[PDB]
Amino acid sequence: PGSIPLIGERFPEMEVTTDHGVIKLPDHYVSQGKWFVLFSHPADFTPVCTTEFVSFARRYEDFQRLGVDLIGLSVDSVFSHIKWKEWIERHIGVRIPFPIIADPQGTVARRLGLLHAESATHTVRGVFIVDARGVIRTMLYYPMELGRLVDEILRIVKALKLGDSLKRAVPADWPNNEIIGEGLIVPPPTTEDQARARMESGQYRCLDWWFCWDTPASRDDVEEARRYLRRAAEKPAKLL
Amino acid sequence: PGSIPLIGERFPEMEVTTDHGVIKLPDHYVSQGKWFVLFSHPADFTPVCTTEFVSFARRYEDFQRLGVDLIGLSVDSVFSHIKWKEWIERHIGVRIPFPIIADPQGTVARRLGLLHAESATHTVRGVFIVDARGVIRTMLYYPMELGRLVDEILRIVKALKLGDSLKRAVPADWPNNEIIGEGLIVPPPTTEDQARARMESGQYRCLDWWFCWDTPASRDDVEEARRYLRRAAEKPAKLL
Amino acid sequence: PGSIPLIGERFPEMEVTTDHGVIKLPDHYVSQGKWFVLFSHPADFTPVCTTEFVSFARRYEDFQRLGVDLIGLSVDSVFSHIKWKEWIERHIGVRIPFPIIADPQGTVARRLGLLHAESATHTVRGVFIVDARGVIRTMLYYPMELGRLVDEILRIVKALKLGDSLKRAVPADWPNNEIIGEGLIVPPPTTEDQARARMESGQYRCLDWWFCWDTPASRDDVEEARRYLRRAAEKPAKLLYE
Amino acid sequence: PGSIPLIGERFPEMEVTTDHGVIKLPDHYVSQGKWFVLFSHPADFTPVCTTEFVSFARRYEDFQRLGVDLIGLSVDSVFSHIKWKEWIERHIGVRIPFPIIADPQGTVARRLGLLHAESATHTVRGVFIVDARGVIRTMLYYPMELGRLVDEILRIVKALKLGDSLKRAVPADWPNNEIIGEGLIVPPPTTEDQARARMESGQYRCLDWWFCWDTPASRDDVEEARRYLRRAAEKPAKLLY
Amino acid sequence: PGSIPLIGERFPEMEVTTDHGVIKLPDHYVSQGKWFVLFSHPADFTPVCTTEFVSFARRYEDFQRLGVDLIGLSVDSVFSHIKWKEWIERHIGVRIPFPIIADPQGTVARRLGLLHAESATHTVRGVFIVDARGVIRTMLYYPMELGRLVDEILRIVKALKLGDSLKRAVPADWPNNEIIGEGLIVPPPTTEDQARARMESGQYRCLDWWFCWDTPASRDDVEEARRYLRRAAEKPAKLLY
Amino acid sequence: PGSIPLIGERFPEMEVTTDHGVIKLPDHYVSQGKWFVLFSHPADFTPVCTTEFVSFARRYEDFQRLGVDLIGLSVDSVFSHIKWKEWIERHIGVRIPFPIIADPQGTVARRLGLLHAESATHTVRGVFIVDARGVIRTMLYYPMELGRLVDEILRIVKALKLGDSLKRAVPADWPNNEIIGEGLIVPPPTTEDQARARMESGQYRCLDWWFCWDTPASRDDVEEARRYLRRAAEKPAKLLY
Amino acid sequence: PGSIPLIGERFPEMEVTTDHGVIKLPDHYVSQGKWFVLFSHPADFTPVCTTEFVSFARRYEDFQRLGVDLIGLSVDSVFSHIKWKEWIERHIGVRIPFPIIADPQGTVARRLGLLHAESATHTVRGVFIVDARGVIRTMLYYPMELGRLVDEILRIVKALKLGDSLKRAVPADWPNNEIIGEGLIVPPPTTEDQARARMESGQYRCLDWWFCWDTPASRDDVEEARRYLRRAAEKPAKLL
Amino acid sequence: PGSIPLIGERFPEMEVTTDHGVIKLPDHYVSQGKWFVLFSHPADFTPVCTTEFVSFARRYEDFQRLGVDLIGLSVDSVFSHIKWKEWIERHIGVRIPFPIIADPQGTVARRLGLLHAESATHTVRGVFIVDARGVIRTMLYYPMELGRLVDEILRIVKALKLGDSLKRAVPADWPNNEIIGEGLIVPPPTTEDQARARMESGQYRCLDWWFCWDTPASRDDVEEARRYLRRAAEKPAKLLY
Repeated sequence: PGSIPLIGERFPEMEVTTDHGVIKLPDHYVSQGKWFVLFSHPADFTPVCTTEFVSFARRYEDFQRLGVDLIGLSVDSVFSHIKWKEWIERHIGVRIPFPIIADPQGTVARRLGLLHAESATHTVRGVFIVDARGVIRTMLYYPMELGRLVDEILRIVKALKLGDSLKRAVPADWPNNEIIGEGLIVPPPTTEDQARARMESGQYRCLDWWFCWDTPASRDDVEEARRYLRRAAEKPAKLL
Repeated sequence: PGSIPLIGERFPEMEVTTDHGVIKLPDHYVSQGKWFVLFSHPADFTPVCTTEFVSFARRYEDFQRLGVDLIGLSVDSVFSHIKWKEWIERHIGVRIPFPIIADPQGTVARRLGLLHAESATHTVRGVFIVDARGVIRTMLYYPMELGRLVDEILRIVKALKLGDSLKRAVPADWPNNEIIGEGLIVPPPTTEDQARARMESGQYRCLDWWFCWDTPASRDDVEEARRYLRRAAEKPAKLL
Repeated sequence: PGSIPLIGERFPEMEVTTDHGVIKLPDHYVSQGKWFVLFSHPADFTPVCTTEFVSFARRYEDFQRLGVDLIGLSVDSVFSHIKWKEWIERHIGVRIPFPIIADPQGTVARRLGLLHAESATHTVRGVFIVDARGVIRTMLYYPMELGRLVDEILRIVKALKLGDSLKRAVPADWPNNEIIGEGLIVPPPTTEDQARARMESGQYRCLDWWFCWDTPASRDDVEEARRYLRRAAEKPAKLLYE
Repeated sequence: PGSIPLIGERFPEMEVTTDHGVIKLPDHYVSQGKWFVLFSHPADFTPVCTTEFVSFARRYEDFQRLGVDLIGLSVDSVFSHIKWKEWIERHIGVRIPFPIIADPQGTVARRLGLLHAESATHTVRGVFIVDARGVIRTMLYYPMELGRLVDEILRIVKALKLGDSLKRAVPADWPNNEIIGEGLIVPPPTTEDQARARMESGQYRCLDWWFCWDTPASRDDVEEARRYLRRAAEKPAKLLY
Repeated sequence: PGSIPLIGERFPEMEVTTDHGVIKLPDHYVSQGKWFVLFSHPADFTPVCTTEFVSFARRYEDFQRLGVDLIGLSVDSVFSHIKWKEWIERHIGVRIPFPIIADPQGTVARRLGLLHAESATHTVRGVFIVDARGVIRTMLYYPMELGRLVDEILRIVKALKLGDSLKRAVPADWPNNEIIGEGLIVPPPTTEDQARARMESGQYRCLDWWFCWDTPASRDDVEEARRYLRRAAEKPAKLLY
Repeated sequence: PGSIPLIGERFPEMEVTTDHGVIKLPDHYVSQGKWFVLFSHPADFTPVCTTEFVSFARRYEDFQRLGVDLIGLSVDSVFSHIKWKEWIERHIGVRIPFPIIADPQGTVARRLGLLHAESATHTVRGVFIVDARGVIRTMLYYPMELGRLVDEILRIVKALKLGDSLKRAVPADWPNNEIIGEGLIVPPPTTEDQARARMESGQYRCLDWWFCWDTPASRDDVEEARRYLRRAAEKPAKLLY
Repeated sequence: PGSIPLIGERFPEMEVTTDHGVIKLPDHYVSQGKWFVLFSHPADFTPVCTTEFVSFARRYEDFQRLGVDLIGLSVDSVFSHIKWKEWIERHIGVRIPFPIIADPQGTVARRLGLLHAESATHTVRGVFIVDARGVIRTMLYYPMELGRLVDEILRIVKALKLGDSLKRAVPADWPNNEIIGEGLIVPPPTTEDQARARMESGQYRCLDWWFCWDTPASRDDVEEARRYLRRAAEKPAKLL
Repeated sequence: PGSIPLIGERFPEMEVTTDHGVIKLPDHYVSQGKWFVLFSHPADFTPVCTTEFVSFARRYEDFQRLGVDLIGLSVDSVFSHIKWKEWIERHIGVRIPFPIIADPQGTVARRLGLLHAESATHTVRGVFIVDARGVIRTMLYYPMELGRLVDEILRIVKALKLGDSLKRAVPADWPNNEIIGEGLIVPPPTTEDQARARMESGQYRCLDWWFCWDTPASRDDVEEARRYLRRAAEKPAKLLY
């Protein structure tokens, strides 16, 4: 077992050294009103971590359009980072645009409880999705040998933002839920009176007083969430 | 901050009370040479949680074909679980086949660190993926208002099994990685001599001595992984 | 092996989430000049716990006649509480009018020492009777498999209120004590002088200087109390399953 | 606030001094297959406590019939206990048949957590109902100024022994529950499978898969419980004063 | 072993409940400029203890004469105390005029180190003689089976007040010492010069510079002292049985 | 607040140095089947303490007759002890026959809690009465300025031995108790049955079931005890000054 | 081993009971500008300690002339001290003029660490030479069975005072040192420059730059120191 | 303040590095049945410390005559020890024949509590006299600025070996004591009986039972001891400067 930050907490305040200079987290993104996805990797010059980085760079604009910034993390030095980044640019022809935290002593890794049992000395495959108030909203821990599905991270941020602004909860598999489709859920009543008030008016499709929904998302928001999924599902028609 | 089991650790030994009776974890599944996906949810009779159980139920066969069992967990009592399962069968027309742990006191949730700060009481949307050896291979922590993408849980298990059998690492977005498509990665040389022996021959497509791959996964394995994604991406044509 | 509030202590200050919203205890009732009876139960959708609720509900008027409120407590979520109350209303025809604290973790149960060894998980069947100044006057611990006698809880509050207002102690089985029937007890003298003085003036019936009584309770008080007992002893003439 | 034994736990092992002699609890009763009701009272030669002792004594045969022994507990000495009992016999004409633990130092009282905050010194007015295997099945804490209802204690032991031998749970206000009357409840299914297997049946009325009951108690047992309750409700036609 | 107040120390401040009411010690006696003798007893309705109370009661005037009050202590309640006193007054024909501390939980007993190992529960036979400034001047601990010699307690109080007023030390067995009889001792010199200056003139007889005495007590002090002893030595000419 | 050995406890094991040699306590006396009375003093060459030593010496025969040995204790050295004893023998004409413990650092005094607050240094005036099995039966703590009544110590030892052998409790002021005179008390009954069984027979007068006595002490024993008291009561006819 | 005051430290502040009355140390002596020699003894009425008291008594005038006071300490009471002094005066014909501290509990003894491992009871034969500013200058610990050489204590104090006033160190066996006789030593240079600046005369006979001395003591001081020694050496022509 | 070994305790066991090689204390001298005097000094190449070494060296035959070895101790290295020794042999004409402990880190110094508060660093002028059993018999702590009187150290060892063999105590200023001259004291009696048996007949001059003495030393013993003091008193007739 190990110590870790928790969903709902503010990302710990910390200064970090990155590819692009020293930054303070979560301050640096918060103050620009931006969310940030922080993903860690066990080491530079490793194949899975390279495919993940390429996948993220290709999804950079999509993240940016959602108000989201990307920042990576590795136990390696900034010098390795830049060399690794340089290799990716040269051999894959893609420039990684986001910064990468250099954590030579798991100081940061440890502070975030990213040092699991799958291997002493090489950071787990952690993902923190932090919002504009510096709050941890989701954490993903994939294994060292299994690459992330970056399109899901986008779906998550997309649905979360829609949730936050439309004051709704998001069904399983949104926007293709089997029961309500792209519908969004109204938060359940937490008092008898609220349950009665809801059960009667006809405010919105309900299966029961604790299960009501409507379709408030715009056709463009749904369509965007939907293309992420279509992209994850399509066979690539190119390669390298 | 809070204590969690770690990836690579053996799932904590414990006897739990479920919908189907007492079970010892992970023994019960390990003894059958079965992997199990344990997911938790804040509370019975809540809409998102309900959409997820229906999603899991619909994909039960897919898990069974991979030799994967499902087990839920919640802070509610077994009497609520059953009344809840009964309501779902009666109103949605689908019976939930797997058990649900009843953890009225947080004993199980505290033990697994599933009690975050998104809300005292009521568990986080945790997901542990455990292999037939009783080893935790992946942990996902979605937020209370965001339903999981169940098809990604299938991909994870599918690709992991493939990686274990074929002794390969899996690229991001597999099986539709932009760089190598459905190919699987050969674990990187960790010594100079191994690196030389590798950049040295007609073995396997390589971008560098640390980035080599082949396509050892069968057509059916790949297609299976690909239909989960197509499912996730397809707009439902019925709506229960 | 346990630890819990004590009689005479003030009910621990706390904010609880219920069926009806968040509530501060004991403030919510003290501020209204009301006593309250808090009772816990291991779980929603259980037989015995359902019969107790219906019983308390049938007796609701009797408690509010006494200026007493009712509040339940279970380890379940407010969502279960609500479906369970909906199931009772719908299949038994009685609406539970009082709030039920949802204690999903055991925070409230643990804080009240309501977590016994009859079962890890699930609160024991605890009952706390609390007066209008927020002081615990009586606590009852019935077992998981044995429903409570709601009429006795009414007799206790009624008798405690009488004892308080008339400054008297209440004999066993009142108002049908075998020695003094409905008589109420004068607090025993605590000094020799007081004892000498009490005897000396047939002011009121005495068996000895430490045992004196009179009958200051109104006929209404007395028989309202005998009525709770009458009701408990009566075989029902209807039966709701029916 | 304080530490106390809990329902479900075995009664603390201990040797106590009573006005009948030294007794080991819960052993002395366990070994006879007897349940025991231990009740504490703050002090000898006090009004309320005397009316309770007389009430228990008059009902002594009813407890004995159920195989339940009685044992009191007070902070006073055995000498006081004996003089007190002597007074009760002489002035009220009733002999207290059960022993009384003498606890000059709330050792026992503290051990049972019976030292509340209603008063430093002078034990709480607590009652523990322990079964024949030495397990605490019920605990009642009545205030110092309020005598207990001994017939409710009889009801508890009767219903509990019934629930035990018939493997049933007892409804509120049994045997006069408003919903199922003298009916006893079948313990709810704890697995999806038991719930489904639970259908109407003959004898086994059900309001739901978790609410099933039958009427297995003999007419004598129902009558016996019912009379404790009638007795508690009836005004005595003869006051011992 | 156990902790106890010490000779020379102020009697522990504390509020106690007695069968005459709540009292603060030693304040309640200090503020009256009265000495008090506090004696403890293991239990009410015990024989040795009853003979001591009567002996103390019969000698009450002698204590008043000295400006000394009496106060007993027992683990029992105020109710048992009053009943016990009633029994003594009714069966022995003597009323106990002084209060008795009721210490249901050895709260008081423990605070005074009165809980020895002669028996868990039931306080030891301790006696505290306390002067009008609240200072512990003497402590006595008799066994549970041995009645005190109340006349020696009177002798101690008398001699102590005498020693105090006259600035003198009291010889063994005073006022019947075999060396100097009713003589009272002059505190010995603590320095060489005081010792050299000390010479037996006029009123001082000296066996050495450290052993000097005179006879400053009044004949009334000496005879009252002697009377307590005569009384103790005299075989009663009646017997209250 | 200080730390004492308690009545009922075995006298602490310890090796001490006395002016007769090194001795182990209580072993030395217990091994001879003897009782001992250990009395402490604040210092050699002090008046009160000298009168006490002389009083004890004159009563040495009486202690021996009871199978009791004496042992004193002071904070001074063996050299002072011996010089002091020599001074007593030469100036008063009496040789002190019992040993005195030399406790130059208070080691023994602290071990026995004899270091009170009546003065740092210089031991209190304590007395321990220990029986032949090494158990402390009585403890007396007299002030620096008040000499003890040695005859009362003899009375306590006599009475206790009678009590032990005849299995009886001793009344206040025995053998001149005002209620039963030289009678010895039968230990009270501790159970109801035992109390009913009690009987006022011919050799067991009773005032109540808890208060019975008889007169099993031989005339000699009673006589021996009455003369300790008479001796304390009598004005010496020849003062040693 | 044991706690203990140390040379150079201030004599511990404390009030003591003596057979002349209560005294505060070192204050009582410091305030009169006097030095004091405090000697402890194991017991009153012991032969060796008595020969010592007589010895000190005879040399009382000598200590007075040096501005030094004497004070004894023993574990016994003031009453023993006085009987003991009375016995010496009467049997030996000499009155002990100084006070003796009465230490019934080893309060003082323990405080001065005078309770060695030769008799847990009864104080060691300790001597503290204290100067006028309350500072311990010497500590002698003789055995229980060996009487002290009181003239040596006179030498030490005489030497020490000379050394203080003339700012010099005292050679072994002064004033009869075999190398420099009555010469007193000039404090050694502690730096290279001081050592050079120090030469031949330029102020004082030298055997090396770290060993220089002169003869600054008057003939009376030297003769006084030497008479202490002759007295120590002569066989008494009387015997008391 | 600080911790030191104490008279009567065994000299701490320890291996030390010296001028002459590694040696274990006190075994190295004990195993030869030799006593040893260990003196420490703050620093090599210092004036006072040099006059002392020379003085010890000059008296070396006198120490050997008595079976006593010498060993020094300083904070400096063995290299400085030998260089210093070499300088003394070359400039003063005298070779130091005994070893010197080299204690570069106050290890030995701290172990012997020789690290006093006149100077952090640089050990005090301490002297330990140890008998052939490795027991500490005397400790002397002279100030940094004052050299020792080596002849007094010889007197101590002479007198101490004398006392030990003849079982006598040595009076002040022996062998020139003002009261008994060269007489040696008989250890005082520690019990009344030994004291009574002690008497001054023929040999035994006694001033009291606690002060007896004889003259058991040989004329040689007495005169050698007197010689040490005589040398200390004689103005040298040569001076090595």
